[PDB]
Amino acid sequence: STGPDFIYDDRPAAVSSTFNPEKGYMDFITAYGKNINADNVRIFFLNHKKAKDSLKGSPKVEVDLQFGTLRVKVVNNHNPRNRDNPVADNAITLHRLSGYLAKWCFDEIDHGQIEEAEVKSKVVIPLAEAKGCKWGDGVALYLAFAPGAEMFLKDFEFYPLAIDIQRVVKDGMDITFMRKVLKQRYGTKTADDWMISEVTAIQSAVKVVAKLPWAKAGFTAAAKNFLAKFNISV
Amino acid sequence: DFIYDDRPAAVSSTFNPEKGYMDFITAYGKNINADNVRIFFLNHKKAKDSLKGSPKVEVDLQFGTLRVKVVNNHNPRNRDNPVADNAITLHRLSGYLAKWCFDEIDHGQIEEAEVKSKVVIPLAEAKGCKWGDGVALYLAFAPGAEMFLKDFEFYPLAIDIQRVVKDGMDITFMRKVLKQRYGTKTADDWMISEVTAIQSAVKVVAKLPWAKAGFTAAAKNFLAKFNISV
Amino acid sequence: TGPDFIYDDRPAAVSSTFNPEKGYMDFITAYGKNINADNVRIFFLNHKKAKDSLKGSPKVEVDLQFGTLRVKVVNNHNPRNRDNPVADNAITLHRLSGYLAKWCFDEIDHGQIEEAEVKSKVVIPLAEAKGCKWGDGVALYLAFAPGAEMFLKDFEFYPLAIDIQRVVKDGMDITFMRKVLKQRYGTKTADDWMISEVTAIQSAVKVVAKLPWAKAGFTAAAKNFLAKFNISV
Amino acid sequence: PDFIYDDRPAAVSSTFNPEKGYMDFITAYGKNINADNVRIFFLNHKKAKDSLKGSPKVEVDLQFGTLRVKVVNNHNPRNRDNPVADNAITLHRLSGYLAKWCFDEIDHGQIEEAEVKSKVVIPLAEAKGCKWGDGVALYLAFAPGAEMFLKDFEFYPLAIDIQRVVKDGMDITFMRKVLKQRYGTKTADDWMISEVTAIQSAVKVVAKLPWAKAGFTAAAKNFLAKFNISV
DNA sequence: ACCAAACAACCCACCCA
DNA sequence: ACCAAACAACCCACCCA
Repeated sequence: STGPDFIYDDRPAAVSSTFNPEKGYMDFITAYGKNINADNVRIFFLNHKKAKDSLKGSPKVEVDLQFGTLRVKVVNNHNPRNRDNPVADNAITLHRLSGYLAKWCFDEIDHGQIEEAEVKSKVVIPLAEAKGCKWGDGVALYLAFAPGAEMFLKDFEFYPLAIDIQRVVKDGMDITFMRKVLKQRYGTKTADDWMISEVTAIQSAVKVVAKLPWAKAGFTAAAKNFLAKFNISV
Repeated sequence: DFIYDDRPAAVSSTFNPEKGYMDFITAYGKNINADNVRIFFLNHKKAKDSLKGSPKVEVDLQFGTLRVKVVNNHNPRNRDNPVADNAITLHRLSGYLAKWCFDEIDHGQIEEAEVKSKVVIPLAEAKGCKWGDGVALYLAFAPGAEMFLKDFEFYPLAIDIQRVVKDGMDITFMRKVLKQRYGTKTADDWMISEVTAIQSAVKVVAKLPWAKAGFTAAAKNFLAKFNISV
Repeated sequence: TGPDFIYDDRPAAVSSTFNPEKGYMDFITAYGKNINADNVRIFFLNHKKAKDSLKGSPKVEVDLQFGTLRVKVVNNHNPRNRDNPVADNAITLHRLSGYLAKWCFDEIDHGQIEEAEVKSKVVIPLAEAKGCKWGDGVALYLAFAPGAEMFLKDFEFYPLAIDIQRVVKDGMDITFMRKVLKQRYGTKTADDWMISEVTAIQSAVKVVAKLPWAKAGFTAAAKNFLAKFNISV
Repeated sequence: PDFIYDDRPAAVSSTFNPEKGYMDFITAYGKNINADNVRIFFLNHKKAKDSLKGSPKVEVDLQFGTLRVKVVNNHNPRNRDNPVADNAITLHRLSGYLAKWCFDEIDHGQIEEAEVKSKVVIPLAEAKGCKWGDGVALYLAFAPGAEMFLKDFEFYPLAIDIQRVVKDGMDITFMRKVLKQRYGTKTADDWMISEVTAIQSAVKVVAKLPWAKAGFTAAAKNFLAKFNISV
């Protein structure tokens, strides 16, 4: 009795956003590196969306998820109530984990020929394949399609940014989705630095991404000529 | 503990719509009639939404007196399930029933009359197609009809093309029909060898009212008289 | 066994041959004792609300009350249940609205006092939203009522001209005109009056065109001020 | 009868005075108004609104932070027309009153201004890239209900509406409410004639805003411009 | 083939912030 | 900060008067 019909609470986040992707990655590797392998990573990239919806459904504050043998304690920010709690710089989210695992594939491939073969034969990024990108297209480019990859703009050669740009231009993506990539750093350069100083490299990347099949994959060449014969720009 | 996530795999498709149809007819044909089929086509979207709503993997649906167990691949929880070649989806059930109407009409005069008088396909009438326009063309509007490009004379293909040209449908939706076979010919074959028939289909579909549907020529002339196209 | 979902629509085997004049006569005969300017006012003020409420109901036939007017209405508003066969003797919200528009139309003709009563109590929001008032005329003002298209002749082609004006000016979708383009005009069919009655129709269109429309709800001063900032009301 | 409907009398033009309503509101709830509760309110306006369109109750008790306020619900299509007394509070009025509260609190001094500016966020303002540094009257003008205080907010709510019609093609009818509001003691027919200059000043001010869905930095818009992207 | 638009009163959506 | 987008395989929209 004497009880409010509705009741409301604050969402103070975030004060400073002092989050550093390189640090987050290094810490993450120190904490989970023993159980990270190509199998577990393949599983993650294949089950990201599902894990995401599972999180939007769940009420817990910290959820312990398992991919293969990879067990990770991750902060839930998908349902409205939980995310009201702001997310610390040492906390791991699905987005951050996706980025970290993308970078993991990137370094592991550099470890050598056998690791390269394993990662390339097992790791699949659906968002990359949907535009007809393969590993053969290049490591940085293929890995840039992974969510969170924008956290490592330099390693991926501006590719996440170029991809976002192309999704806006071609696929009519909402501009808001680019905001994440637009405060990110490029090596030591700040956004205000590389937005002015690196436009050339970014445009090169854009050209590279433009060479991709994109919407035109997968339609066989025969399919594309056929569609052309009926006045359809594929 | 506490949530688990795993590898699927990567397999190739052996599914044959003719075999699937023959099997389906063997399993459920006794309760397939024009009445139940009418009910199906008028309640497809509804059944679809309920499937998107349901958590179940295999659902028992009843249209009229026709009871069919159908695999649900409309729910995101359930969109990761594999579909056996003997499995029935809403899309497959729709295709099978379209072909069923096609053969039933061929059985004789009374069957033809019953099918044409009872079965209505909303996607066709929304574009002003009627049975009189043709059996193959009218049935081509049914979802799943692309599984039988030959019986329907490439009409489903032409219809998708026209949805692109006129209604600006995104080209991605055309992938299914562009991988379909024509009898036994693969797409890479009939894309070259059957261009004439395809063009015929396209012209026929082009003759449809389309966006002009629901208005007579008299109505359109009248509206034109008041600066309204169409 | 049992089935999770179960279906039989089944809607129309074949066509509807509904006659608005007979429907009107039957409706007036059945409910006329409680039809007055007050209840009609209440109806026209609660039409949209009644509709959403209908979208909320599971019942096939819903009993609505406007003031003292108690009416059984076929619910055809749920995406579930939109079977629907609407009997020709059945009353829907749209038909009820048309019937009450015509009722006002005849009641006003009953005499000076009745005219004063109707004009003093009944308000149609769709008409006032385009700045139409009773002074603009009984047929025109009443034509804005939904269902008024059922009585094209009494309302002098106004519902038609209004629909046309909604398409041209306010970009209403042309499909909403399908209904008005099938109605009769007295004994004339649509195919007849589309050719034979263009004079009356054009007159109606001109009349409707003279209305304020989107400029309604703003004072002249407001319109001046707004004009000063490159915004044409 | 399943549903039943009633007369909806006519009903007479507003005698509502926001200065008076505000004074009543501060007298009744002012002990429980602080920057925290106001922040929470502005962050939960839309949600409280939705909850209200969902609730059937006539009088709803809402709680934002420690601020518990009894609010008239005029949000359900069934009751959107229930009586609203001039001393009654709706969500819109509450938002306006709290914007005004922020304005006066900021005027109290250096520290209060810092507290308010550090805690209070108006989402509609940030959606057009306005920050507190842009100006107090301007930033607060984005608050719903701010049109109730045109003088305090320097015709900023009006200019914002104008910029929304001109740039974002807002429907012009939504401007009818602000066009009845007063300016100090001036009536609309008066200030629409006597105050057009200040209004243009305000309009130019609002026009200089990024308005990009931002925050995107001028450098950001320049960068994106190089890649054929408008805002 | 029955539903978008909605008097007077102020209200009805934009809302990552 | 996030609700959009997701290999291979398969239905994801449009929807009678």
